[PDB]
Amino acid sequence: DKKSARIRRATRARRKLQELGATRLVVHRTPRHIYAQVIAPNGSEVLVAASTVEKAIAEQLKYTGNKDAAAAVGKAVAERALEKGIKDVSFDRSGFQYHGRVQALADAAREAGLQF
Amino acid sequence: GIREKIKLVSSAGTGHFYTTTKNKRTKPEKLELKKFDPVVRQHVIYKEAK
Amino acid sequence: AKLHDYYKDEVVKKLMTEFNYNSVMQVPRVEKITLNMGVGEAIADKKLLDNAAADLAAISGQKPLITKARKSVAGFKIRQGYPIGCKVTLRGERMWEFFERLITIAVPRIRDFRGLSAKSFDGRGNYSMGVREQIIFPEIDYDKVDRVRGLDITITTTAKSDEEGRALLAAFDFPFRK
Amino acid sequence: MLQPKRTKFRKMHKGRNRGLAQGTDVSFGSFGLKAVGRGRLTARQIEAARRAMTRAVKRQGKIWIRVFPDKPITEKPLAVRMGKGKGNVEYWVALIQPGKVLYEMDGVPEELAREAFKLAAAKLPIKTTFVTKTVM
Amino acid sequence: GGSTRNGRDSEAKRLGVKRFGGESVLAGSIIVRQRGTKFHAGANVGCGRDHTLFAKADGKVKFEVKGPKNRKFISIEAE
RNA sequence: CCUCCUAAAGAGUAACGGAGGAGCACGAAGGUUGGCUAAUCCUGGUCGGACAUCAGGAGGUUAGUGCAAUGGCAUAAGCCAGCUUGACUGCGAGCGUGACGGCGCGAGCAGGUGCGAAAGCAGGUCAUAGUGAUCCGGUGGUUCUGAAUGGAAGGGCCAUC
RNA sequence: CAACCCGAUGCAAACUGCGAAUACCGGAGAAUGUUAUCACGGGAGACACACGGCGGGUGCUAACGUCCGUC
RNA sequence: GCCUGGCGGCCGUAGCGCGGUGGUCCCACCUGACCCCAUGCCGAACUCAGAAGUGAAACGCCGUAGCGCCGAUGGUAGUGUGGGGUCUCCCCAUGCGAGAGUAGGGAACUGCCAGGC
Ligand SMILES: [Mg+2]
Ligand SMILES: [Mg+2]
Ligand SMILES: [Mg+2]
Ligand SMILES: [Mg+2]
Ligand SMILES: [Mg+2]
Ligand SMILES: [Mg+2]
Ligand SMILES: [Mg+2]
Repeated sequence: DKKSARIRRATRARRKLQELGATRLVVHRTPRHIYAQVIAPNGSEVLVAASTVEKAIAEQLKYTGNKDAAAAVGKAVAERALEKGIKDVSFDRSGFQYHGRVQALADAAREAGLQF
Repeated sequence: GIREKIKLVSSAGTGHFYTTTKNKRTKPEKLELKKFDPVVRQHVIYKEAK
Repeated sequence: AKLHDYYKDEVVKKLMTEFNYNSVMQVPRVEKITLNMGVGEAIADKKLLDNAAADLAAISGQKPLITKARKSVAGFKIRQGYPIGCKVTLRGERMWEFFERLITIAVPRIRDFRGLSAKSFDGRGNYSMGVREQIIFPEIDYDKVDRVRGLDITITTTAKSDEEGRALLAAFDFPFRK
Repeated sequence: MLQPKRTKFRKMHKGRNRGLAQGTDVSFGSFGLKAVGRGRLTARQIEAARRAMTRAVKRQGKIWIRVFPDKPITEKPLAVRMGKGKGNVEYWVALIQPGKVLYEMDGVPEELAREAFKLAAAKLPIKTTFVTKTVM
Repeated sequence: GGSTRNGRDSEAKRLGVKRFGGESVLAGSIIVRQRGTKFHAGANVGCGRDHTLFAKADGKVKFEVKGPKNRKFISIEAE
């Protein structure tokens, strides 16, 4: 499955980051949406999460999952994850090739304040 | 054996050198590939390898 | 997308009613022609193939993919590596533009043809066929050429089964036979 | 006349039997010969027993052999000091213990068998006993 | 004949069974070759060249069994 | 010298016990980053033949590890490609293993590197064989010594044959 | 005639999808033990062991045989 | 609370097979592709810009026991200590007590965030 190969294609980093035990910024992509949540070291609880399926964000959006969309998200991710205190983390591209809408929201969260 | 021994001298005037081997036959060209000699305290090219 | 349009056009509906397909998706879609042209020998010259490749390219505009040997286990030869092929699957536009190159001016440009064997069933409308010889279709001043040629041609349709494969592909005047 | 066509290893160690077989009750024919004793079949015996066994039931009926040699067992020549590598595999033994159902008759009266095995197990070293078939 | 020869010690085995004092970096489990006879985990890992279960920061030893189809896994909890 | 068994479920162990291997290979077959995943069979397809190549299905470490055997490997240690030289230098908490000489594992520190967007990884190869103490000398470096003083020969120290 | 496969049946020191007793390592605690324990130093002798019980290789599950482990 | 997605916890009583079912919330497939990026050929995958279409496939859920899988109780095997019979094997007291097989169980369970009703 296209989704299957994807997962295993990042299971490594998604373990090495675990090995280190550092709060990571997980990003999930989809044909129509963009997701971003900051899970804790334990990987159990999530500290913050800003996505396109959220009315607030999507409201002032031309089209969800449009790079520009997958950018404002990352910033909101940082905005939130900062007021919460969570500064400096580890980015988990999670299968997707860090290059487009992911090479955004990531650096759109980098410049936003998040350190990594 | 056949795998002849080889010495990698520092490109820098320094006399420090490295040591390793190589198949004189198969690969004709002499090995060049940088390294770090304590003296200059800096990385640099290393030549000479038959 | 010439022939392509025909699909979504008169085709489909026909196949639709053919077995009242539950959805406009349960409609077996033509999925990429494949081609291949077995190199053969190669070792002998390892030259005619670079040509045979250019010949494979003659038809499908896409650049040929010189297929390398595999298992190596070959009374023939094969040393794991070594050259021995040129497949080149067919994609959308070129998939139908080519499906507008034959079944019209290639298959018809016969050599005898008294009925194309409608026997290539499998379990996915998977239909493959060998041409036995470069039909001399729009190559390049096709006269000097090289000794014979031939190749393979698979359809690999999304047909749920050859119990439908036959149906589709027929929506277009597919040679075949009674 | 009966041995493993092939063996990953030329010589089996030695070890020792530890009582209680596994192939107890009959599961093929309808009679058979049981253990009642401990020991090993020289394999050259299983045939000496099988042959005589057959020759009685004649042709009629089906015979079975739930035992097999498979175990090497070497022998060192006469004049030869100790410690010169293990000897050479001279014969092939078949480790059996109390319970192991040696053979198994089927197509024949419980008469032309009880006095066929009794005739058979008389070539064998390990004592024996006749067996019926057991329902359950 | 033509048979004899044989390697030597190469000890290899657990040298830090169950919760131990676990020094700043004891051995724990040598058993070379072993990448999976015992796996690296927790406040200990390393898994040196010869797959020697390292054992980082000092402390009790765990010895578990998790995901990837059972798998041993050696980790060390602090005392 | 290495592998398995004997070796009695920690280590360790004998025989002229049962079996095999090593005296190497590699500037990539090392490092990193991105990606990939086999054997086998079934059906269909020009020349394609039991078995080259193409399609689909089944299957799931039965493949593949540079070379023995054992353990291990999908997060692959298997396979492909880009950029590369960490096959760096000085050290090293703390350990394992040895009668000893000695061998092995090692996080982390300092200086400098390569790859990655980054966390990060890299002090050679999936690991375990692939080796020779000492002496006597050979080569290069160094202002350590230099038999009245300055030099030099010789000696020391580091690299190395 | 017979490969794979299904069912039923055995065998394995160098088979294991199972798996003890127990030995071993560590932690806690009472009692008993003339610190039995550890380290450093003065002095040694000894490196031909034999039989018996248990687990084994070798031999013929021969030997007051032979070679290991253990009491 | 029900449904979906993301990250996990446990890793087969969690898996597979079979039958059914769900859609502009979500998810997919899906449309377009000069481009960012990509094919040792291919927009298949990777990637971008997104309509129109469909739950077919995939995925999720529901049921079903055909197969995996879990699995007692009893007995059996072995074994530490003490004793005994004894030609290479057993037996008794005692503590421990399998493996397989049988009864049976079984179509996972759960935490955190988000979105829809
Ligand atoms: Mg041991
Ligand atoms: Mg190796
Ligand atoms: Mg033991
Ligand atoms: Mg002596
Ligand atoms: Mg002695
Ligand atoms: Mg002795
Ligand atoms: Mg004696």
